[PDB]
Amino acid sequence: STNDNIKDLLDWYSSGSDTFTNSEVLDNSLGSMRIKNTDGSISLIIFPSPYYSPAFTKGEKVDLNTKRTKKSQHTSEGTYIHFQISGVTNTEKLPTPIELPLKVKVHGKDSPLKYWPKFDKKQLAISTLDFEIRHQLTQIHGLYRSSDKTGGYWKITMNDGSTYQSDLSKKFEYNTEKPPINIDEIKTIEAEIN
Amino acid sequence: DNIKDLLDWYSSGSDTFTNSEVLDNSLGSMRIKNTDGSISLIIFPSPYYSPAFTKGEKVDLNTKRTKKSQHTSEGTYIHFQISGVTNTEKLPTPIELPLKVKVHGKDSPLKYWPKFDKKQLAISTLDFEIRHQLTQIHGLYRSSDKTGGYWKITMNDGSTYQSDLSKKFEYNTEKPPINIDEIKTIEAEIN
Amino acid sequence: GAVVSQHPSMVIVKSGTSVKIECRSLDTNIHTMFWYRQFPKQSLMLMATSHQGFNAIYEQGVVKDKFLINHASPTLSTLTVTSAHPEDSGFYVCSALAGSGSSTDTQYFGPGTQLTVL
Amino acid sequence: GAVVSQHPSMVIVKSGTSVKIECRSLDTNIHTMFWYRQFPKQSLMLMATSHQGFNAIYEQGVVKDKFLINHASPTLSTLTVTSAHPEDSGFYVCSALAGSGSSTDTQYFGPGTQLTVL
Repeated sequence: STNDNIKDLLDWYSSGSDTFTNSEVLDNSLGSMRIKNTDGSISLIIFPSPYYSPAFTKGEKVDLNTKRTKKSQHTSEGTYIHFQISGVTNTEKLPTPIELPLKVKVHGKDSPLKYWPKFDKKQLAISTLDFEIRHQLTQIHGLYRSSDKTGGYWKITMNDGSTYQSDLSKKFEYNTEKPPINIDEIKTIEAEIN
Repeated sequence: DNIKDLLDWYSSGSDTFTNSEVLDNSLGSMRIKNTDGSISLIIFPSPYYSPAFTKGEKVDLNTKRTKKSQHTSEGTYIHFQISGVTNTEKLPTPIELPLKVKVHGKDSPLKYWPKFDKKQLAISTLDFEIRHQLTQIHGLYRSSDKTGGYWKITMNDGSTYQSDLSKKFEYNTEKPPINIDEIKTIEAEIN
Repeated sequence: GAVVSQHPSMVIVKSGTSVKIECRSLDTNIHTMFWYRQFPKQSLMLMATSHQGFNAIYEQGVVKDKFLINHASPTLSTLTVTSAHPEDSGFYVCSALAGSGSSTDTQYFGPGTQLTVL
Repeated sequence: GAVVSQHPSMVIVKSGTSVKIECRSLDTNIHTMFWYRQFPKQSLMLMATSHQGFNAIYEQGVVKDKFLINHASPTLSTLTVTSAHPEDSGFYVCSALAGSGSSTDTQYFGPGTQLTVL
């Protein structure tokens, strides 16, 4: 084949991401939020899911752990504008950063993690969990880097047994994304590459 | 006397923010949101200088604090400032304002006299910048033979402003910001 | 024709700290700044390519969280290695290219920076 | 009860650049951080004293724009030497005091940070 899902999945997930804390809501109106960041940067953020639809009103403070949907641009006024998709949460913090319990398998064998980050927010968006999990997978464990590893899944299970799963052979379904979760309530995260 | 109060004021640092947003502007008060994204509450006691900037406009700050900046729950760091609000018009490159210093009737070479990249500066800011040069390099307020004097600007058009070194800048007397590229000379004499 | 500097030239820091390394260019275009790392006894390898307006794209073994790249303007890419551990000590080098090329384009290197983590 | 850190422990920069140096203290109150500059072959000298919600108050020969002091968070004070020149090479040391007292009141020092400018 040519027209490959992959190299597209790899460039999205191997890429960095934007993290802002204590951003302020300038607006929330037509399925999108307008947001002021604390580095003199602005963000227009879309939310295509009927199940995840931020209710934050102008003036409220938000946290951003988000990905860019296209190139950011400068303006004048003279400020950087970003175009992002989801990953807007409340600013509620954990007293201590925690490591989220991720276990990876590659070739049916436990794959030791590396640079798996700690989190200090109570809430993360499921899309955020997703690009963090997949970044760990793309950068340390070879996901999308050899035909060997192009599928598999991740599965998060809460304390109360409800689950979130995403297939790594596909892009994250932003259009049907569920609301953020209390990450301190995550029981395990399992990823398997096949 | 009050010469120690003059020293701590002028020998101290200052706030400089670029491209802050105005949220409130009235008589002699402005509430400005900086890019950090601290809050600055800035007073303008002079009827001859009340920035006309309206809510949402961008402004530059080169201000001194009237007291302790405040607290933090969200890390938000409210400042209590005075004067020094201008537009964001920049110059093509930084220029050195021509400043010559004399004590006492003898030249006193400059050191760390900085350049400015802005079109306009408040007269209060030129004051505290000139005097800081003076307190830090030239002995202003630090020695008993060096407690007073003057500084004096001269614009390209012959205008002069002069400030008495032995008195604090009279903020309630302050006129609007000037184009610093229109400044011909600055002269300062501790004598 | 694009002198790219790095700042600082060398830095010695303590474990667990974070360390900012700069990549500057005067003129005037530049769509892409590249970050490279060289460990002792090893090749000068690519760790990220940064297209301006986008987040940097990372090579195998390099994670965004441990090596944060900020490329706001075409003057300045900054790499910040966070939670510095002794095994991060190495030589860090940026490079810059402009239009058009790809691919057989011309790549201009910074003078590099020495990071030591104690 | 009051440890004070500094970061980096040594940095080497090129002429004309600007160098950001850090003073940290975990616990807790701390109403003043002081910044000190020792030249090679010379004495340790106070450059500035930074009271907790004010701009720093500079000693003679020190200019605010050459040695910019930012007491951003309550535990972090940064000093940045701008337009670096070889003659700014030296050991830079901060130190904290615990309120209130005066005068007859203990100063806790950072480990210090070496700047070398080429």
